[PDB]
Amino acid sequence: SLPDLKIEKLDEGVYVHTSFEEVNGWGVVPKHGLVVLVNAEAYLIDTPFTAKDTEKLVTWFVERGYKIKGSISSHFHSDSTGGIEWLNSRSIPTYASELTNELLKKDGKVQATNSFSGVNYWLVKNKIEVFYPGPGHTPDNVVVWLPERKILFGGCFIKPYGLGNLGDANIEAWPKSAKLLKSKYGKAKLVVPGHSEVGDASLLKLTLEQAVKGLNE
Ligand SMILES: [Zn+2]
Ligand SMILES: [Zn+2]
Repeated sequence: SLPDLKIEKLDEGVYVHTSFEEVNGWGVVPKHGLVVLVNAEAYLIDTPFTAKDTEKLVTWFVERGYKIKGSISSHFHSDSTGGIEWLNSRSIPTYASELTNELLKKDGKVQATNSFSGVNYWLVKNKIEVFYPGPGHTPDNVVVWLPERKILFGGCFIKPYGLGNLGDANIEAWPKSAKLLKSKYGKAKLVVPGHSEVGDASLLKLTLEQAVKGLNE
């Protein structure tokens, strides 16, 4: 019996959703995503692990007068993509990078309906920016920038306390990717990691340090 899905307002037009998975390796793991409001429309930044929690998340927003316009998954792991099957089945548009969709296809997983490539991709012009810093936590990890609030969703790329599971990681590339990310979004007010507490721009520096330290060893 996992903890309940949580939805908490972070800032004007921005909510953090927290869902939980059981893992023999630590135990129960929280995963943070966002919901971003754009004029009575809602965008999912990462899905919960499960169809059920994705449905609970959509319904919470639909019952408050928001149309779910889309989801974007920051990387191929189930903690960002677990909801894509359900969203596709409800004809809610799903987004992931060409790299993410290729990794989903390789692993026998259902793909996002819409894909993008390049360093920069606007999901919503001037409101929701996707940035590819390069390989790190996974080959495909992207971040999501909300320029109006200076909020960065770093997702599972942001690892200020330790790099965690290296199974899909590029330890050689991560320091370069993290250097690029810190340069691009050094002015971030809020950085939202995948698996630890919301913080300021310092999580970018801490991530860089862990990536450097991880490569050295
Ligand atoms: Zn991951
Ligand atoms: Zn993760």
